Amino acid sequence: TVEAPSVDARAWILMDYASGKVLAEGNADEKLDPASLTKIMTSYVVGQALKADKIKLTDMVTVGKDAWATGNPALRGSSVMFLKPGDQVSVADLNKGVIIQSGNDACIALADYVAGSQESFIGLMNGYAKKLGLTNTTFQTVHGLDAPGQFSTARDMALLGKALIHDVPEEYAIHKEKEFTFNKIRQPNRNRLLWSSNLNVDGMKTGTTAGAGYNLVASATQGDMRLISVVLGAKTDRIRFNESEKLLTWGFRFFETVTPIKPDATFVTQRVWFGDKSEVNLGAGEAGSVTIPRGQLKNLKASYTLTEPQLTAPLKKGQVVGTIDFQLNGKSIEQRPLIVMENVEEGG
Ligand SMILES: OC[C@H]1O[C@@](CO)(O[C@H]2O[C@H](CO)[C@@H](O)[C@H](O)[C@H]2O)[C@@H](O)[C@@H]1O
Ligand SMILES: OC[C@H]1O[C@@](CO)(O[C@H]2O[C@H](CO)[C@@H](O)[C@H](O)[C@H]2O)[C@@H](O)[C@@H]1O
Repeated sequence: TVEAPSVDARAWILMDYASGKVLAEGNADEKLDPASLTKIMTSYVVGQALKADKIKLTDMVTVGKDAWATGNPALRGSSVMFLKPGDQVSVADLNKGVIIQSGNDACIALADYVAGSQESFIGLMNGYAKKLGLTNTTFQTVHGLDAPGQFSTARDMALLGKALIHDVPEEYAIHKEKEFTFNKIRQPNRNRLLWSSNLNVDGMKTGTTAGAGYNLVASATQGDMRLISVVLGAKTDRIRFNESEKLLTWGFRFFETVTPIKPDATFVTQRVWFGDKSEVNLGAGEAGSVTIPRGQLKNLKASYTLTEPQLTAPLKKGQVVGTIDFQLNGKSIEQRPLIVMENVEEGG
């Protein structure tokens, strides 16, 4: 144990990026208004579109009556690039507008361009959400402005932040940009934690709900280590940031992340029956990292248990056949799926 900090907010969570270890949490599954943190998913989808080369940063997109702070009523009052219909804008510029400025018009223009329509784009957002295991998240807009059935949780936001960083790292990299210039005016990132001297913060997204208070998804690094924090429903902007700051600081100070089973490493080699190979490598795959109190590597010990006494073909790469137990001081602290590292087909 290490005593978890008190957190002056509605919900929060602190997650290690490599291990997935939840170091601290309160109300982490309470459904709440995500607001602009919705834009994290918006950007996830745009990032996937770019990575798949379905769109390019240099592409020019035409703005529709859609994306007009005016002839779209819901845009009024909201943060905005000030696009007008007929404008020709860079994907790159819109992408930065979503990310750095949280332009709600940028959101609409890009979604129309990626998916044809807002409804199709929202379909993509909720598609990934299910894929990623965001069991308590449903999106109802491209920008995160007020809608009836729209919620997330601190836990789902962290999982989503983790996927952004992992799956579309070129899209994540834009989130640390302190400003960008559009129409000759510089637009600042409203993530004040980017300016923190006591942390290396490089993301991610701020949000401010109807009544519930102030939100932040943040991620930071320190040596080999990366943490993600979510704070939902802080009462002030200031508390929003310092609670996030103090969670992150606590996690790095007192914990380390280590990787006793590297991806693509063999943990056990086991006999297989009735296959075109007599033996097969088993490992952890990507799941091979654990977050433990500092100083405790010395005392970390890994064990395996197979779920069947004897392994039979056919086997596929990624299949689970047992259990990695991670033990600490001879007490059991984590368990992970023991996976097949190579296909082996039934003999012939
Ligand atoms: O958004 C593209 C737009 O930004 C500028 C600077 O205003 O380019 C910056 O961002 C580019 C990536 O999108 C970088 O390639 C470039 O080095 C950087 O200056 C404009 O040049 C561009 O129109
Ligand atoms: O991390 C807080 C630490 O950094 C300083 C500047 O060195 O404040 C920066 O970060 C704050 C939020 O973390 C911002 O509110 C502030 O505007 C920014 O300069 C110090 O004030 C503080 O000790």
